[PDB]
Amino acid sequence: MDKATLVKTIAYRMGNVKGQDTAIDFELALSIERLEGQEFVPWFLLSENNFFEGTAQENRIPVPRGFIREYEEGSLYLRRVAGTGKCLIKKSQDQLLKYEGMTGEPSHYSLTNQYFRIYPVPQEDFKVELLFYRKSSTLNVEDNPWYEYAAELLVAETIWAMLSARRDKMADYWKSVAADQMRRLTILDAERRLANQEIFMG
Amino acid sequence: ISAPMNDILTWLFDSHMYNKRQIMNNQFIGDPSALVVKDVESKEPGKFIR
Repeated sequence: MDKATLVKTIAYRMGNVKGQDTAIDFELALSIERLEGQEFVPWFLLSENNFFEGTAQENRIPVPRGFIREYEEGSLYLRRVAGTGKCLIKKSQDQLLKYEGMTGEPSHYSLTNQYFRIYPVPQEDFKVELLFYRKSSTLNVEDNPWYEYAAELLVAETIWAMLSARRDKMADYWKSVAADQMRRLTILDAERRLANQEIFMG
Repeated sequence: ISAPMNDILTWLFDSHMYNKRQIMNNQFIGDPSALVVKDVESKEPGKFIR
């Protein structure tokens, strides 16, 4: 679906409302903003490979712009000039204080709020790569991913906001509908992730 | 003179042997729907039947 069909469907299923059209757009943007703030991150918010170049003597690497969380089946990889690389390992900061002053290529990291820290402090310019989840407004794609894959969740959320203002009771029905849609979306993500994969112990 | 007894012995042996043949093989009972099948049919040493 697209924005026009979304607005038309939201207006139709809210009681064939016709006067309001701008509030629907406002609460449709706010619905996506609210959904991005919750704990569950769908698969379509995963970014592409991004590389960072940094100066010598700074261990702090700022977090990417729309960082929500990192991707577990992924890693921060140091790409050496020759094209080879190693995967850096995450530990807590307390655990990485032994290394201050030991010298060499970077080998470990910690995330403290807005910054990634490379504790084996490089003495020369480096380059790292990362895969992580991002807010949509910052992805490079053509259309909001949400519109294509999560359209029915969005409709319900918008209808809930609008009705909630009117103080209607119907709102709790649409919140239950949205909760069911998100529950199904989680199972769909799990099924997509695990397809054609065989697990061996050890 | 011993024939009548010998037979009792053959009967005992044969019965035992015929009952073992019928039931002593490892076999399992299960619900086909709940599992992915190709996984069940593998003899690899460590395998997770998903």
